[PDB]
Amino acid sequence: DGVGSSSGNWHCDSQWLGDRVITTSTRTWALPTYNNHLYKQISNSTSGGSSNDNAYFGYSTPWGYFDFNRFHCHFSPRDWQRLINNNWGFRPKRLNFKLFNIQVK
Amino acid sequence: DGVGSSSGNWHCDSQWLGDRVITTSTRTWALPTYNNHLYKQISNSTSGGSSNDNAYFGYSTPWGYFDFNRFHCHFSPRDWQRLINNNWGFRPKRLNFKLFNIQVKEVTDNNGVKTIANNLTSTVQVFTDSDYQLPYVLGSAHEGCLPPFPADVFMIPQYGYLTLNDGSQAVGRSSFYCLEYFPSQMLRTGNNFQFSYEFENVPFHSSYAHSQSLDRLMNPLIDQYLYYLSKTINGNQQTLKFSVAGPSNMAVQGRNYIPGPSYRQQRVSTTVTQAAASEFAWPGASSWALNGRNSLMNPGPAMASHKEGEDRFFPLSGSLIFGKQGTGRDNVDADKVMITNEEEIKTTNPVATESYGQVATNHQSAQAQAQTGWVQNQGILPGMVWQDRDVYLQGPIWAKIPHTDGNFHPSPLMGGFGMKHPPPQILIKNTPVPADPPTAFNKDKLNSFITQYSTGQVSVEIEWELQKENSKRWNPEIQYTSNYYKSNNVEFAVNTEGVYSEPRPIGTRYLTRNL
Amino acid sequence: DGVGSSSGNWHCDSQWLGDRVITTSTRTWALPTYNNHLYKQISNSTSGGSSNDNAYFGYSTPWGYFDFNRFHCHFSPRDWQRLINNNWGFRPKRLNFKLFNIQVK
Amino acid sequence: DGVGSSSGNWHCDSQWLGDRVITTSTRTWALPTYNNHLYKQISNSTSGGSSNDNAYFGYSTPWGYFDFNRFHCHFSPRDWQRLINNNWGFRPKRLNFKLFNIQVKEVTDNNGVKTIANNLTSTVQVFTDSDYQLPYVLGSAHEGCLPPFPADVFMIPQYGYLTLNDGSQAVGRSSFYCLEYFPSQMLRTGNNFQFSYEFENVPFHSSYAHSQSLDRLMNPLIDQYLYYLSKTINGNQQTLKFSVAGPSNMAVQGRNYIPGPSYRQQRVSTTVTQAAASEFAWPGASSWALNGRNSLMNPGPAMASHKEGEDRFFPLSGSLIFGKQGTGRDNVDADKVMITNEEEIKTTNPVATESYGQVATNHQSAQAQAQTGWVQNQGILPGMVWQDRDVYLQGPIWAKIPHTDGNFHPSPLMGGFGMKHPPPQILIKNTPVPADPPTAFNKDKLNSFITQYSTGQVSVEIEWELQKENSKRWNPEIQYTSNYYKSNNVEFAVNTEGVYSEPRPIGTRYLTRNL
Repeated sequence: DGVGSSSGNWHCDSQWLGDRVITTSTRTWALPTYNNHLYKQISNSTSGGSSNDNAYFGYSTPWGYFDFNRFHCHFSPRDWQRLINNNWGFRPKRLNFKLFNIQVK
Repeated sequence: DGVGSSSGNWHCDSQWLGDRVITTSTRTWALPTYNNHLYKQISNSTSGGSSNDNAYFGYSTPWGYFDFNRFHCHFSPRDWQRLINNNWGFRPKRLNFKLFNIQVKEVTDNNGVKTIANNLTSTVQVFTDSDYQLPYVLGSAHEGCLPPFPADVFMIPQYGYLTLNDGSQAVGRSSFYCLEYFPSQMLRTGNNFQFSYEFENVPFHSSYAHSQSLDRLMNPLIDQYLYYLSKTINGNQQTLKFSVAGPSNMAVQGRNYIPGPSYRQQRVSTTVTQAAASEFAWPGASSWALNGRNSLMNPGPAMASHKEGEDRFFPLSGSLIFGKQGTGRDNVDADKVMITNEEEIKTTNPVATESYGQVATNHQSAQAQAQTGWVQNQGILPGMVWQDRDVYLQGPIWAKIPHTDGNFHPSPLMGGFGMKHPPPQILIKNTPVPADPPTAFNKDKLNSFITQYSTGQVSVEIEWELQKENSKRWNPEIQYTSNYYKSNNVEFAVNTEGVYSEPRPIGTRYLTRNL
Repeated sequence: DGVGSSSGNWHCDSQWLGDRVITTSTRTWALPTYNNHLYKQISNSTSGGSSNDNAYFGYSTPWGYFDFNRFHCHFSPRDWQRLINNNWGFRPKRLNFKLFNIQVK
Repeated sequence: DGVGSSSGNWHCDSQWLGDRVITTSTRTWALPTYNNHLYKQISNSTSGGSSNDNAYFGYSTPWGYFDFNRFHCHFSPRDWQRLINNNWGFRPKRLNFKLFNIQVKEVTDNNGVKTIANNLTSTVQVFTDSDYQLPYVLGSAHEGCLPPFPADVFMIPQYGYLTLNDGSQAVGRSSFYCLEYFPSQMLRTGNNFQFSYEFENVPFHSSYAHSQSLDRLMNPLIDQYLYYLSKTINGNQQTLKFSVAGPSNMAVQGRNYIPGPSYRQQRVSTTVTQAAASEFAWPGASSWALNGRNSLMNPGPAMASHKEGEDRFFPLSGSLIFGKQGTGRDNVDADKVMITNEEEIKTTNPVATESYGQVATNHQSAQAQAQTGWVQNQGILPGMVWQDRDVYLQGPIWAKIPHTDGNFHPSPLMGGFGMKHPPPQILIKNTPVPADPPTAFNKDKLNSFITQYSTGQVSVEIEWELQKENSKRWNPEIQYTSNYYKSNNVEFAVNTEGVYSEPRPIGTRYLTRNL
């Protein structure tokens, strides 16, 4: 939209329906410049590794990534307690993801 | 909207309709960063407290909150004078609240010099506790409300709350609340926030003083058809004598209703050149105990401050005490504070510094003389009538009724309107803006942030319902009025240094009506 | 109905809906003859009482009565645990009562 | 209905349609009072158990239950012979169950003599665990099923269950179930009970024996286009030689599929006049451990009982052992039991008393000779094929698949059809009838009851789907047949004392099909 208008609101809550629970979590993030905008070949030689079992070859990218693959990223301790004390099972169904209020310094 | 467009106008006025008055007030606020964006556990150990009665456990939040729970936040002195001189009662009806003209600033310090600049992309978060899921701190007479003078710029108070405590420690039942676990609107400089609230039905506040006393409701010209025991001994043979209760002996007449409850307070005199037996401020105070902790009975049940002609006396903790402009925080003299009094309710309520009455304590006989005992505290009895504590221009407006199984007459003891669902808490916080992070990933939470604060305007509009007076009284009533006599400054105005002051507390009970 | 036909079934279960829980309990009872079909005046004199504070006067009837004024008559321990761990409050709404399979010996 | 009207008829017949056979069986049952109407906590301490491996904790209920989880409860020997000689497979489809002609009796003892009379007003309670909320005990080969002979009257077994145990003690996770906490129908002498059940989709049972072996699926006339290492040394220089795998060397030919898993069992011989090193029944048995308790691997994975011509050998616990009619409970001779064998699956499954194979255990070199090790237990590998354990006329029909996150090929190891939702447990109990209570109220539960038992008829109808054989085999098949040679008694008939006996276990695998 514009410089002076927020592009999203803070949504962080849990909604408990009959057979469904909807968890929403919002966090503030910071993203630096990685590898000074470069791709770099990496290996156990570059990191000083010696053992065969820990040898590797790969690349480090200037990109970051968002990870929310831990349960506490979505469930508060009270919500987790409710889930574990009141249900025989659970599974994820669908996902909604948002990035907003971008600020570059 | 945009950076260069205002998101709201300055609305500050009072509109007087027939049975309604609408008050609108706008103020400029400043919001700093609290606790450096952190939640902190607090207790009497962290503050150095030692006494059991003052022990606590709680949390301090990085959020601020808006408070307008004082009458002078909405009524000018002239509007208050009109309300109290022309109405028998009033009550809030509905609320409109607005936040606009958000301005977020960044502060940079190089060496002993700070530079302030706009941060147009930063946001401020605001939400209302409409479901009352957070501890309610607006029910206490805390500072930080909107200033009575519209030109004053005020600082938003920091939000904190207390939970169950055992000394300086917590228990398993103690609750921790994260305010980021609530949906909140994020506002840049172009955005605004607003919501509407409807007050639940409350009784009209008694802005009148009774023109009759509870013990003088009879016809002063006609005898009763009831008899009272007038004599027991003939001059130790028992000779019962009965007489008609009439105008000559009003004290013994039968009555249908009795004065309200009491909880006696120690009597303190403001007269200079007086001696005291010892330090009795805490030792001589009336108090109630909860889970082994003693809390001062303050202000306690609504009782008459003093008997007729005894204005020099006030209950030790039974009256609201306001501080004059510029008064210090600790150990100020009596002339630096304003002691309110409730003498208007002496017609129905017992005197705070006197016993409720006398009750028989034995069975009289030829061998034992009749004995009576003083009633220092008297609970509710059928047939009791009483008046609640008066409200003041600088006093509180409402309070949240605690969510309990039972309560009786939940009018706030400090004065005002008790509501199960009062105006919701409005919480505001500056969104943290991290400084430059390291170029290598670190899993720890960021602790380096850009120094920021925010400012803007806040508007609150409240519609009040009025109860007009229909008195048939012939002689003129008592009215609140300014004194014409010359003075260096105008009351309820600014000084030569621009300091606004409220020289006296103003009640609401000047008009009269029958009992 | 008849001698050889049951007049009711054994219903004992708890049904948990969203905002409501329905408890059903069935018990087997035995009813003897009380006071040999007579009404009898009773008092602390008949029972040998002496203290003023415990003096009384009344009547004993040949009738029995059904009482289910205790929570465990309707809630199993597990149902009680669910109720107390998952709800801020509860109250009774309506009642259904049945007597059946009468057998006189 | 009424006292003098039957609530059902005797239905016992088998109907053979084209692809379906419907079996109906009716039996007369007797139900006593169990535990004197009480629930009782039971454990190895109450029964005097000492070993850790046999420790348990559970409850015994006053309820009985109906069990028809054996094939002879539905199939007569002639019907079983038809099924096994004319079909390549079968599976249950749907179920019909009926209880009728309820008769409740009261027993009174005066002095050494008991009198039995009808109690027309008493009730019997029946319900089905359709939601599978109770522990499932029908998945174990327990006694108490409907008798194979329709004329036999049987006693309803008492229902009991086990929960988590630590020695003879329970833990917090242990569960206690009250069967009166379930809705149940109450039946007088005029009432009847019935319900229908649909079997979930299950694979057809393999009622055939393979006419080919897994290692002999190639063309015996044509060479493969693949080579194998035929020689390593030239007569210690390494000289690799390769040869075509053909009919002359079938053992080294490449194959696409391999025999199924194995869990080796100790080999025991039934031949008389044999010596044993020591008592190896428990010490030499294969077993699996769970939470520190050792349980016998019985019958374990489906494996061939013995190699060709070695019928005298049987796995220590890898085969179902049935008892002959009149056989005792403890320490009976071999001639008093019937040892089943699974020789038909030797074409795809490994021998129970032999290693699965040999695997290399080192790297051969000029200094180290190639080494191999025996594989006593082999898990599932890709390309494996196997046959499940055969079912028998007197063997179990189905079992409940345990409610777990994962399972592999949940065919019951004792034979039959594995189902997540098997036929529900049918529980029955006599309603307690209190004796004369005291004329003065006593709050204790009544412990004096009229001695009662109940009897009636039970009918179960099961529809079975058939898989017909479409073989092109020219020579006649092997068929189950009775022996014409004269004998004192007819097999599968009654003796001179009216005792019905099953002289041998009957499998299902007589017809053949290619692999």
